[PDB]
Amino acid sequence: KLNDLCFTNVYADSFVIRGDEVRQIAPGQTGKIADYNYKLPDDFTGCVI
Amino acid sequence: LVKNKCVNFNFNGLTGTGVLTESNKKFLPFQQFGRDIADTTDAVRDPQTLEILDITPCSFGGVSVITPGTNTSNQVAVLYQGVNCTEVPNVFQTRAGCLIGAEHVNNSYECDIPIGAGICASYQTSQSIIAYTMSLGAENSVAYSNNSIAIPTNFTISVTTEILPVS
Amino acid sequence: FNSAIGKIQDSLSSTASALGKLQDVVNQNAQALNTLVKQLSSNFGAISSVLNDILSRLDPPEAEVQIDRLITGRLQSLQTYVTQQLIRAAEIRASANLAATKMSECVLGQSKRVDFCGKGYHLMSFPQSAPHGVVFLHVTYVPAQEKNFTTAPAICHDGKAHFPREGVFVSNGTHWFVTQRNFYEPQIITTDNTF
Amino acid sequence: MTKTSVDCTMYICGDSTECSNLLLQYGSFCTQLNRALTGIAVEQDKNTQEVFAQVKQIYKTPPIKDFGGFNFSQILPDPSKPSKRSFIEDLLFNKVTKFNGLTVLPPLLTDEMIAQYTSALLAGTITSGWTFGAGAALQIPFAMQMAYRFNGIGVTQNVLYENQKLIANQFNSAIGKIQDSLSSTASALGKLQDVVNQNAQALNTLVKQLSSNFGAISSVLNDILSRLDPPEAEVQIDRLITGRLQSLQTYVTQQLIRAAEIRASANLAATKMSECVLGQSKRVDFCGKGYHLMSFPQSAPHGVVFLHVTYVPAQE
Amino acid sequence: MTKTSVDCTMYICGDSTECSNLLLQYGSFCTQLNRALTGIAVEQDKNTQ
Amino acid sequence: SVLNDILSRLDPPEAEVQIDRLITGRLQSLQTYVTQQLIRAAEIRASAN
Amino acid sequence: RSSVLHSTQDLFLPFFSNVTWFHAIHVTKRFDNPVLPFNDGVYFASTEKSNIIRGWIFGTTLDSKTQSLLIVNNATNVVIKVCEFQFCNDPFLGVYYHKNNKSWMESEFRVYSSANNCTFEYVSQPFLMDLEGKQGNFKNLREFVFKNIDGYFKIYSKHTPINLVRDLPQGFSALEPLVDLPIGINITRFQTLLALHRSYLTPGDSSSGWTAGAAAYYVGYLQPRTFLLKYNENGTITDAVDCALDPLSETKCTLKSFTVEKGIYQTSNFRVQPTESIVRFPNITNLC
Ligand SMILES: *[C@@H]1O[C@H](CO)[C@@H](O[C@@H]2O[C@H](CO)[C@@H](O)[C@H](O)[C@H]2NC(C)=O)[C@H](O)[C@H]1NC(C)=O
Ligand SMILES: *[C@@H]1O[C@H](CO)[C@@H](O[C@@H]2O[C@H](CO)[C@@H](O)[C@H](O)[C@H]2NC(C)=O)[C@H](O)[C@H]1NC(C)=O
Ligand SMILES: *[C@@H]1O[C@H](CO)[C@@H](O)[C@H](O)[C@H]1NC(C)=O
Ligand SMILES: *[C@@H]1O[C@H](CO)[C@@H](O)[C@H](O)[C@H]1NC(C)=O
Ligand SMILES: *[C@@H]1O[C@H](CO)[C@@H](O)[C@H](O)[C@H]1NC(C)=O
Ligand SMILES: *[C@@H]1O[C@H](CO)[C@@H](O)[C@H](O)[C@H]1NC(C)=O
Ligand SMILES: *[C@@H]1O[C@H](CO)[C@@H](O)[C@H](O)[C@H]1NC(C)=O
Repeated sequence: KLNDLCFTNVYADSFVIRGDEVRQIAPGQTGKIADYNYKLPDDFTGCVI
Repeated sequence: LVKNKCVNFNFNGLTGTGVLTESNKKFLPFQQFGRDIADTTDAVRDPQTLEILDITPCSFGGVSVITPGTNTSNQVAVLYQGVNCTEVPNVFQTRAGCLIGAEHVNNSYECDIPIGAGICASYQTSQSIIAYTMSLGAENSVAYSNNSIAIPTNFTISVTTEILPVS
Repeated sequence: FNSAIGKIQDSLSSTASALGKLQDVVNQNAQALNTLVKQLSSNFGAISSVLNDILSRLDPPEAEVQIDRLITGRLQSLQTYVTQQLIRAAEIRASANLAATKMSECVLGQSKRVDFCGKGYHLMSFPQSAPHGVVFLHVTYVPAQEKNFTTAPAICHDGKAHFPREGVFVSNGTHWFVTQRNFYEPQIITTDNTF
Repeated sequence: MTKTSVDCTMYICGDSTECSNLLLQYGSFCTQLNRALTGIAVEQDKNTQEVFAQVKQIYKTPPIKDFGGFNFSQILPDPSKPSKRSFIEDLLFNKVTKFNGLTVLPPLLTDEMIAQYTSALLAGTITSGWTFGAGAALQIPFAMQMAYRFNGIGVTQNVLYENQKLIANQFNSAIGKIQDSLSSTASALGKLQDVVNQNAQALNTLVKQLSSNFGAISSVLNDILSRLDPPEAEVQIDRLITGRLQSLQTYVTQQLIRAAEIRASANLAATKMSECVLGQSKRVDFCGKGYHLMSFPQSAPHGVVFLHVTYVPAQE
Repeated sequence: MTKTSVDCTMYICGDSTECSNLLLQYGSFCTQLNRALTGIAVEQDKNTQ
Repeated sequence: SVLNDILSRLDPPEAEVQIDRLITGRLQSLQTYVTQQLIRAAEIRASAN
Repeated sequence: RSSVLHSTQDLFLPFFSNVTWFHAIHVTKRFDNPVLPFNDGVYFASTEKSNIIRGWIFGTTLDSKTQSLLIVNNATNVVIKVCEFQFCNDPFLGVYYHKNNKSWMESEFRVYSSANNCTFEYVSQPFLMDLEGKQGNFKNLREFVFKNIDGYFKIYSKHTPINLVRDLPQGFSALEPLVDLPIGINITRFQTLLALHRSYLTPGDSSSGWTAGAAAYYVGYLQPRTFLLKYNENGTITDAVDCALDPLSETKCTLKSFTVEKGIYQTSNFRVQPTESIVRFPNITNLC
């Protein structure tokens, strides 16, 4: 439904990490990277690729 | 853009359903939307059009079916609370609502079935449901004079029944 | 009176309108109770309504979440029945309380209040039991036929006004008499009649 | 109180079909709330009939209008003015002052019609005394009726006829003051106004509930439907639906409780109409203050205003 | 009867700030309850009078 | 059953699921009490009158 | 249920629905039994006197590649076959009047080529057939309803004794279900078989030798509706009242009673539905 819906304040973020690290970049998670480098909001509403 | 016809409209990711009509309110250049007292969307500005249009929901209200009685007849008349009678798909327009299936008459009788707003419909005899303004009772004026008095010359004892549920 | 009683007996058998109020109470209670039983069948947010079916069909960790919805919904349904019932009880209590006043005011003694008991002046009332209700037969007196009569507030016989005592003056024209308001009887004016 | 109707389905699930199917699982909840309001709607119409329609026939006042020095022109209907309402009635009306699936059904009895019932009872009382409540109205001259009413309260007839000029002036004067008093402040019509405000606030509160999230992603139902997956909607919509039913349930429950108070008030009104407007009530303080000679009923928006004539002893 | 007023905030969410924010999401339920109760409390004074 | 205890023991992403249930339950208790009081108040009012 | 009224929402024939008559009677050179699209639940009513009508064929495309169902009627037993059958354009059932023995035997049972595999096979309860070619009005009326839901196939039927008029009768009788099938397969179209009444007068070939006689059948679709059903003491369904056939019908459904007392009732609240959909977006053509 992304094509149909419309939005404001679009933000694009790119970073590269190991596959073990893939799990960490998600809402409400605890990881070394996630809790010390980059942490997504609890109410975050965006796709993670 | 379609105006004054009910339509499904998606304006800048906002979805609702109502007749769209041009509105006089002065949107200060800065504001895109609009809202009412109860915080419901009332007006929007088309991005391309850049005009302000009022939004109101198309119709509402239950349809009430008036029946004389199954034993008496198999035909009924329907009253719609909301319809102005141009909106709905023998039509009589009343304050209570839009009524179909009944031919109203000037003469007034007691209200057998109440359609609301002072109009009542009852079966009459060849046979069709009729809606009319109710008359409360026969209008009779008692004579009043400085020297006139009325005293009963006979009396009748009558028994009347009152029913109440105690428990 | 004897004839009047016959009509009421005849009237009750012919139509249910007289006993409509009592009938309404029973239907509502029956309907409210019936709805509550019907609610058990509805599943608010679960695979199935039957608790046993849910238990066999799904796992113990998972089952708790599902059962909670059924419990929550049923509990709300029960609460609605109870809340609705109390309000209905209130209507009956007020109605029930009125019957007690009527019984005391009308059956036990004559009541001066107009329309508390029946229509017109109320001589007496009788109480008859009904299923979940009390039915009152009210005997009331209503004047039927009246004749217009010329009247004067007071009679000045010897330069001193005479006012009717417990009566209202009426006259054919030829002669003047004093009579009670509710029924018409003519009595020649006397010292006893007016002061 | 003004009839209020809420289609349960429209408010709770909205226009969208998905909201309806989810609501269907709940079963009787949607219907009972809709049904409960209808009972209150019908009951409100019933109250007016009981309070106002206590007369089989509509009486009319005599053209000559000789009432032994009592000026009832203000209470009685004026032909020139629209809606056949008395000056006192007009003042009262002036003082007092579908959005989203909520529809207000019009009353069965119109304002003009109610004004007529009140006029009829009032017309009957002046011409026929208390006799009209019991059976067909029998005309008695007002002075005689007044004299007879005095007898009920224990004052002899001679007092009324001898003091008729004085008694009449006080009655005319008394009527002037009530009219003057009503125009000056809204305090007199406070009880009627309170009913309208309480109902209005409940309705308004209900509308505000729709905005509340109730733990959903977003308040608007369409937004959730538009921006979420079909499987994803089982969870988000459900919180919204549960909350909305509770809001509806609270409103319906509150309305019934409010309705009962009004129902109780209507019953009191019926007794007052029966006991005071027709007949004289010996009960102390039921009608007015002091010994109660008579009562007149004037229609008000969603209410009955009673003018009571009472006898109070001035000097000792 | 004894007039009782209950603060919806104090009884439900409690002292905790987090409970206050979650309560706010529900709406005017906390407020509506207060209105009903005071009115009952106000009514009790009128009755004695 | 204690807000202080749940708040200390659990972190905000997952605290809210537990805190929500308590809030919902307590709200129900309040409404029942408030509804009960009104019915009781109505009975008292009739008695008062 | 006994002596109670139940409202059930499931696929049903809408009362007074459009009925499409299909004719295979020669009366001249008239013979038709072409393919018909099948929606959710397709109602079939057959009126047959000489049992010319005998079979139903259901399939997605009848390609012998997607599973299809064939019901063939035999005097000994109703035959239900599930199989990837390869049907010809023009299938039928053949019967001949032999002079040496007065009986009606099958002439060419080449309805299908073969069966690659069979998901399911079945034989219906035993019953018997008249097998008479004599001309006449349809002495009996037979109705079957076919619907497929949740991976099951359901057939409900009843038999009407009074021939009466050629068209379906006004009187209303409920129908019990003969069978249900475990086999679950998709279905997009259907077809009905005929008995060719081949005789000595006919040319004597498969393309031109045939004189069938009278046949008649009507096919009607089913849509979801709310139906109020009245159940008598014994438990058969004596009469049914439709929820949305007219204003009066809706009132009965709401009060759950056949007879509605004089008064005003409210049902089926109406909200106007939007004629067209409009999407308005910004004129920007930039690709982000
Ligand atoms: C008072 O009313 C009663 C009741 O209507 C009258 O009694 C009837 O009189 C007629 C004519 O004489 C009789 O045929 C009936 O049998 C009587 N009974 C009834 C019930 O009608 C009575 O005549 C009236 N007038 C009086 C007493 O003056
Ligand atoms: C319920 O069904 C039975 C049949 O199963 C009905 O009973 C019949 O009563 C009459 C009495 O003479 C006779 O026909 C038989 O004793 C019974 N039936 C038959 C078919 O012979 C009974 O009346 C039914 N109840 C209804 C229709 O309400
Ligand atoms: C609705 O009825 C009113 C009657 O006063 C009329 O003025 C109005 O034009 C009608 N609405 C339409 C045609 O949309
Ligand atoms: C009553 O009417 C008559 C009409 O002739 C009049 O003379 C008399 O003054 C009136 N009575 C009053 C005002 O008391
Ligand atoms: C009584 O009053 C008026 C005259 O004042 C007259 O029209 C009517 O016919 C009279 N009725 C009776 C029953 O005497
Ligand atoms: C008035 O009453 C007396 C009663 O004795 C009667 O003689 C007279 O005829 C009556 N007057 C009439 C009918 O005018
Ligand atoms: C009665 O009141 C009206 C309105 O104030 C006035 O016109 C009239 O003169 C008053 N008095 C009399 C005796 O008519």
